[PDB]
Amino acid sequence: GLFGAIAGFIEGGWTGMIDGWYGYHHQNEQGSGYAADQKSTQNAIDGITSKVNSVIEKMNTQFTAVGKEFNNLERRIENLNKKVDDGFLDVWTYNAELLVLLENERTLDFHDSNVRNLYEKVKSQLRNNAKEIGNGCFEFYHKCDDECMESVKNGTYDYPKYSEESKLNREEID
Amino acid sequence: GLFGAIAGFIEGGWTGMIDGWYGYHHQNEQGSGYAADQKSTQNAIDGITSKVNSVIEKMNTQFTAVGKEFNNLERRIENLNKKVDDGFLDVWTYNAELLVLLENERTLDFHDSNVRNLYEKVKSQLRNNAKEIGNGCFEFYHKCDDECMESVKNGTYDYPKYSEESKLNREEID
Amino acid sequence: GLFGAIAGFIEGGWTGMIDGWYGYHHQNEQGSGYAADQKSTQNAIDGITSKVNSVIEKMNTQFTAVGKEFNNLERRIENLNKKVDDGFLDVWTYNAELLVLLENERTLDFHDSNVRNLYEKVKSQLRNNAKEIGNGCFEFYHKCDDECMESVKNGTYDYPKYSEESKLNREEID
Amino acid sequence: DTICVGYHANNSTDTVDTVLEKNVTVTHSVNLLEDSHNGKLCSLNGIAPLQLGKCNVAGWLLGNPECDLLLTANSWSYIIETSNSENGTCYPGEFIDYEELREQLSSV
Amino acid sequence: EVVMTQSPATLSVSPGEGATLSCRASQSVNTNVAWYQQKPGQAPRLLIYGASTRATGIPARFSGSGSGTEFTLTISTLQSEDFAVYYCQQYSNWPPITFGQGTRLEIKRTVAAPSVFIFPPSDEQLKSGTASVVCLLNNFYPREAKVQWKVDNALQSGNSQESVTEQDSKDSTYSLSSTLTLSKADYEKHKVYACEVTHQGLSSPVTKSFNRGE
Amino acid sequence: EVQLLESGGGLVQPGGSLRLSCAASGFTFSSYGMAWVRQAPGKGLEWVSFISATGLSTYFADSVKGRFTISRDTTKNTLYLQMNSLRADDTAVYFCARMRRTMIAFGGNDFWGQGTLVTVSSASTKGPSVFPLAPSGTAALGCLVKDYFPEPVTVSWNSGALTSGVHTFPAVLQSSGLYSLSSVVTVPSSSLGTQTYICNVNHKPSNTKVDKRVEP
Ligand SMILES: *[C@@H]1O[C@H](CO)[C@@H](O[C@@H]2O[C@H](CO)[C@@H](O[C@@H]3O[C@H](CO[C@H]4O[C@H](CO)[C@@H](O)[C@H](O)[C@@H]4O)[C@@H](O)[C@H](O[C@H]4O[C@H](CO)[C@@H](O)[C@H](O)[C@@H]4O)[C@@H]3O)[C@H](O)[C@H]2NC(C)=O)[C@H](O)[C@H]1NC(C)=O
Ligand SMILES: *[C@@H]1O[C@H](CO[C@@H]2O[C@@H](C)[C@@H](O)[C@@H](O)[C@@H]2O)[C@@H](O[C@@H]2O[C@H](CO)[C@@H](O[C@@H]3O[C@H](CO)[C@@H](O)[C@H](O)[C@@H]3O)[C@H](O)[C@H]2NC(C)=O)[C@H](O)[C@H]1NC(C)=O
Ligand SMILES: *[C@@H]1O[C@H](CO)[C@@H](O[C@@H]2O[C@H](CO)[C@@H](O[C@@H]3O[C@H](CO)[C@@H](O)[C@H](O)[C@@H]3O)[C@H](O)[C@H]2NC(C)=O)[C@H](O)[C@H]1NC(C)=O
Ligand SMILES: *[C@@H]1O[C@H](CO)[C@@H](O[C@@H]2O[C@H](CO)[C@@H](O[C@@H]3O[C@H](CO)[C@@H](O)[C@H](O)[C@@H]3O)[C@H](O)[C@H]2NC(C)=O)[C@H](O)[C@H]1NC(C)=O
Ligand SMILES: *[C@@H]1O[C@H](CO)[C@@H](O[C@@H]2O[C@H](CO)[C@@H](O[C@@H]3O[C@H](CO)[C@@H](O)[C@H](O)[C@@H]3O)[C@H](O)[C@H]2NC(C)=O)[C@H](O)[C@H]1NC(C)=O
Ligand SMILES: *[C@@H]1O[C@H](CO)[C@@H](O[C@@H]2O[C@H](CO)[C@@H](O)[C@H](O)[C@H]2NC(C)=O)[C@H](O)[C@H]1NC(C)=O
Repeated sequence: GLFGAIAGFIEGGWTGMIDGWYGYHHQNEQGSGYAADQKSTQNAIDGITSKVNSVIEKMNTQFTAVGKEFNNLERRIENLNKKVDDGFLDVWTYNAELLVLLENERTLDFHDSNVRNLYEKVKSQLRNNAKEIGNGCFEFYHKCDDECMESVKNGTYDYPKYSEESKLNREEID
Repeated sequence: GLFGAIAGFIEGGWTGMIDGWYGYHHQNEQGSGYAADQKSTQNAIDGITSKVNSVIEKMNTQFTAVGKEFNNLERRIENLNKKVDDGFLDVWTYNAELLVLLENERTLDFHDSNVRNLYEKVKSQLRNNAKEIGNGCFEFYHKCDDECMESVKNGTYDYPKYSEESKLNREEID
Repeated sequence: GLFGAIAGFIEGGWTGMIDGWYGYHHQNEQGSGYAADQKSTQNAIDGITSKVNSVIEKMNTQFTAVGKEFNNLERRIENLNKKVDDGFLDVWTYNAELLVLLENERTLDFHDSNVRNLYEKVKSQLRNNAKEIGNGCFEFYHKCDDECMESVKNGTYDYPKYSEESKLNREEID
Repeated sequence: DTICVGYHANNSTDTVDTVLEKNVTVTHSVNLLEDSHNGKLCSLNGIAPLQLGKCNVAGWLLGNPECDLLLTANSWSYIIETSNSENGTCYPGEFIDYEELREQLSSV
Repeated sequence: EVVMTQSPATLSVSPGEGATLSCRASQSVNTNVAWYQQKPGQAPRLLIYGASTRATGIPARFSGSGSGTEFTLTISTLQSEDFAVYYCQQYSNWPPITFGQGTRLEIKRTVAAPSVFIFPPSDEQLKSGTASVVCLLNNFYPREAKVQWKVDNALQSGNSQESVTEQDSKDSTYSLSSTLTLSKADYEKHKVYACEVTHQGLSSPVTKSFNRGE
Repeated sequence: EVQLLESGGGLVQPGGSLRLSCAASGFTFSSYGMAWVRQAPGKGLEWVSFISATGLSTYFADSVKGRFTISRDTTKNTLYLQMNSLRADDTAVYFCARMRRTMIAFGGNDFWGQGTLVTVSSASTKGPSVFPLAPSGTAALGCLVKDYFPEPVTVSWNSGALTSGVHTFPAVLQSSGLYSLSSVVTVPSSSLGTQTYICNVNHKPSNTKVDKRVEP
């Protein structure tokens, strides 16, 4: 089913982001953002590549298939031949169309799941000092620079370095 | 998979609700509830209608299929004919039953996803002033009337109108 | 899609747990843990058993299929016979491989969903007095013994028994 | 004052099979399998069929004299034989290529 | 506001019988109706909730039925303790929670005639300036009785008070009193007063009469 | 076992104020909604007020808006209802009751209190007056009790030596603001010779005992 991220609680995509599928957008003391997340997008590329190659290699190529000939006293066999060809053609066209239609919902839900998990990870490693504000943004009670940005990105945040100082600012706003 | 809402953290359904699939139940100063959510249920109706029409239009109708006749020296061709008919019949009955069995889990998980997303939306636009209490209910520290009920329903809540007053009552209970 | 629990926010599995698929690990005043959750694992066993039996009973057994013979002036019918046999064989081998490949993602996502729901239940019945710490662990501001352990396990926690006392300890740490 | 969030319920009793479960009670459903038929034999697109009655196709084309009723018939949609169609060839012998003639006859 | 209404107002029944009671709503409540009984001078108790499910610790002779706008309580047998007052409550669309109006439940026995008596006042009341005249009915069935207060063959109004006893455990008949309370002036003014009684058991309305100072 | 005790009643001047209290014992008090329901004397039930389980939701009846407040204390397990600026038509018996579930469709009130009485009027505690009710040519006789404010009185006969045909009517509020009732006894018509009747009236609020013999 729909996991709720793409065109969900997160609004439309980012045109300005180029080198990936899933990324961040940061505004510390000296810049704006648009950096991609090269870890998760590589797993997505691997999954999709394996999927397409699997769908290609399940379908065998056909060899030579040439029509046959019958005279006017072999109408019965000729109708049988036509029945066999039309039956197999209907079966294969059904299989092809149905396979593509199901595979498309599978892949769109796969991307949706990736975005939701990439959001939950960032939320989980910023437990207290964040104050999420809407459509997947956070806001750092403490002060952050480029190093803590990369520290968030990699997945190594070390929360107890900042845990006291944030607390002060939180009690300032409350 | 199972998204966890229907017969999950939310208990059984509402018999008293009529005009939709997903709705609300409110108890402000002057009434009880059971109003439907006409936005999401319309998307569900559109999806299911397109699904059923797609499943109908993938199956081609058959034209005239009449049995054939053979004498006592054409047993070999007769067995071949019977083999062709039984083979195609087995293939089509397999495809029909398997298509229905997979489509049923797909549609039940689709409804389950819709209920979970409709819960997450209401939670997200009532960040501080709610105090959720169980099986998908909220409880408004501030005071609400019919206008803020519709304000929740449409998706236009304007939280900073109430954000201070709620805070007072919250500190009363703590 | 991937629900995010198995090899996600929860790390690798437990070798020391034997009698189930989903379970707990508790450290009260007088012991360590590894007790299974016999309610949810039974539903998983029922679902998987029904799935395998359904996949078995959709495939009909075949009866006797013996090759035929043709002389040197019936090459045309012989090629037709070979075409019929090879066509049906290709159709069935396609159906078998494709059915197994889709069923495998279905079952792995089913297990992943079960783990996520089993986590959300425990979180929901420990609303205030828990302080979750990472990879699916909680930590009880109040004091717990074996009886409140089973009280958590069954799904009967009665939070207002402890709600005041926990509060005291919480304000001690803050 | 509260909002709760929930979903529809009913009093329907129709069941649906699924992979992980059998006999699931659903609220709304749709059938995709026809069972009913009349006991009649009507006409395709307003052209009557041709009932041979107690006569065979061989008896009809040769003009077996007990098949004297269907002597003026010249148009149809499909041909109906019965389980009592036995009047075929009165003088004994062998109609050669009878089946090929029945296959040619299914396109006229 | 959903408005409830019970019917009938008073149901008389003999022991060893059943009874039926109707509660009707102005709008459509779904199934959210409960019933209660109340003894005289007691707290109410829960009988039947959701219009079908009997409460815990209830004997099985009680039955509840209905949906939509009309609901029915049905009692199979009686053992002389079930004669109480019965209330119906909706909880579909509150606030404000609305109750019914109650239907008392009486014992039915043989129709008996009223014994009618009169009491002129004492003279020390006129020494205080009070006039308290007491018209009395003892030991009558059924409930409905009619009292007509006449002064020199002219009907009075606004100056009479009445009171009714309970249903006695032995004879199951009632007792009524009415009182004329006035000053010295009227009881000194006219001479001939009367109270006349009309009751179902009575063949004729019975008049009790008196004079001034008698 | 679940019980609800309640107190705070009594006669109060019009325009006054009260604070009724209902103490609960036998359940977890902080996980059920509570309600107050009153009953006028000789009329049906009427809902007054409601407080939710968490204490974030309070509702009142429409006739009593702004004059009544309600609160709860978890530590004492006690429900309080504060009444301000009363009227004459608030004279009722008040009950504290418990919601059976915790949803909106709560499903009836399973446990009830036992009722405290509240009378709002402007009168003084006054002793009653007793007048004999005399037979002219009839077989019945009695005593008439008039003009006492507080409830109740008790009328006995021959100090308990007369338990036949004794009818004591329920009291009625007369328009002045006092109470009056009667007590009658039927005997044989010819029992006026030697038989001696004494009606004994006891008024516990004003504490007045009146002994009265009835005869023509
Ligand atoms: C259209 O189709 C009908 C039905 O097939 C044909 O009518 C049949 O004609 C055949 C040949 O005449 C009949 O078969 C033979 O009938 C002989 C007479 O049987 C008598 O007793 C039976 C009792 O049931 C009666 O029904 C019948 O009327 C007779 O009174 C049998 O004796 C034959 O049996 C065998 O033994 C003799 C021995 O000499 C041999 O000669 C025979 O070859 C055979 O081995 C045989 O049964 C048949 O009964 C008729 N059926 C009906 C329903 O009438 C029409 O003839 C056909 N149209 C044309 C153009 O012929
Ligand atoms: C799904 O349900 C159908 C119908 O049964 C209905 O639902 C059940 C869960 C119960 O509540 C039933 O009371 C209810 O009617 C099942 O179909 C049939 O069930 C019966 C047993 O009830 C099977 O036994 C047969 O019973 C008939 C008489 O009704 C006999 O003539 C047969 O010889 C045999 O004893 C029956 O095979 C089965 N199928 C049919 C077409 O009747 C169905 O079994 C159930 N799904 C499962 C789990 O299999
Ligand atoms: C993920 O991000 C962390 C940053 O938190 C990376 O660790 C960091 O590695 C860089 C290398 O440029 C360090 O910067 C420089 O290190 C050198 C050597 O000590 C020093 O001389 C420079 O002045 C500068 O500090 C950076 O300090 C270090 N992290 C810390 C502790 O700040 C990490 O490599 C990234 N990758 C992963 C998977 O962690
Ligand atoms: C979703 O709900 C909002 C309510 O928050 C709707 O906006 C509201 O529109 C109604 C129309 O009835 C307004 O009510 C009335 O407006 C008229 C015109 O000003 C006024 O004269 C009446 O006294 C009454 O106010 C309502 O005020 C307005 N919202 C506000 C600001 O209160 C909205 O239309 C609904 N739909 C969507 C998609 O928003
Ligand atoms: C789920 O767990 C609860 C525990 O919260 C189970 O209820 C418990 O049942 C056990 C039975 O051993 C009780 O323990 C013993 O009860 C006996 C009888 O009263 C007593 O004599 C012993 O001293 C001991 O207390 C246990 O007390 C009781 N729960 C409570 C209130 O503590 C429950 O059965 C489990 N199953 C389910 C589905 O609830
Ligand atoms: C389940 O409920 C529906 C109503 O929602 C019932 O339908 C009613 O059926 C009766 C008899 O056919 C009609 O008179 C009513 O008009 C129907 N109601 C409506 C609103 O259309 C249905 O009968 C119920 N259960 C079943 C399956 O019998």
